[PDB]
Amino acid sequence: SMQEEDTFRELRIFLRNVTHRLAIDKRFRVFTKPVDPDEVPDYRTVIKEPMDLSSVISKIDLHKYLTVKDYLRDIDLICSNALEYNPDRDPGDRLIRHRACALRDTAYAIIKEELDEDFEQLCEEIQESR
Ligand SMILES: CC[C@]1(C(=O)NCc2ccccc2)CCN(C)CCN1
Repeated sequence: SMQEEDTFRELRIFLRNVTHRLAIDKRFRVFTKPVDPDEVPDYRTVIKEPMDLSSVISKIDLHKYLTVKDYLRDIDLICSNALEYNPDRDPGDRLIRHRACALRDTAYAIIKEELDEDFEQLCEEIQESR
């Protein structure tokens, strides 16, 4: 229905605003663009499904996310990719792990304060109906 398309358009407006608030933070600059295979040729041999905040914006605009749950699985993949690629005790690895955990905690905290639980339940019911 038109009302169902209006529900998904509101979900996209909400997700683009959360994603842009993450992408302007200093702590998260390293997560804003894909890894340049020239600067890091090893990356795509270790990390099988790369993800970044620019790609998240592209996926919102392509109508890939019908629920906040499917958006948060891509925020989780940004975080887990950083933890797996940078696992050592050295300070550069520890700094990107701390930033990756802060990106995931920040996204979940914005969604906990600003997403109505009944709005997400409606999206999940339209998705399960299709
Ligand atoms: C220099 C580019 C910049 C940016 O806005 N890119 C757009 C963007 C928007 C949403 C998701 C990923 C990327 C400047 C803003 N910030 C300070 C730092 C991030 N990088």
